[PDB]
Amino acid sequence: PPGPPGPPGFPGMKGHRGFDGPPGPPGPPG
Amino acid sequence: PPGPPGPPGFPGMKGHRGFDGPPGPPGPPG
Amino acid sequence: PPGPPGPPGFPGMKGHRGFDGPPGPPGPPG
Repeated sequence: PPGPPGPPGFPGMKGHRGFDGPPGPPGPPG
Repeated sequence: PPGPPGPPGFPGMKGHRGFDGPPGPPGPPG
Repeated sequence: PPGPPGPPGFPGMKGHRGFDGPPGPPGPPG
């Protein structure tokens, strides 16, 4: 008959790098 | 008679994209 | 009669945080 289950599969690959952050806010009025 | 354990499972799915970077620092005062 | 595949691998790690955003622009002169 069939044997028992095999081992876990491989862990998934790490995801893509996040997008760069937005520009900071305008500085205060002069 | 029972055969051997089975093979590894399927890999995990790829991770999601990282978080957006933080905003940059305020610009200089005007 | 090797057995079935095992369980799915671990879900992948989330990606690296994005890089910091650029400095903001100078404030208004006014």
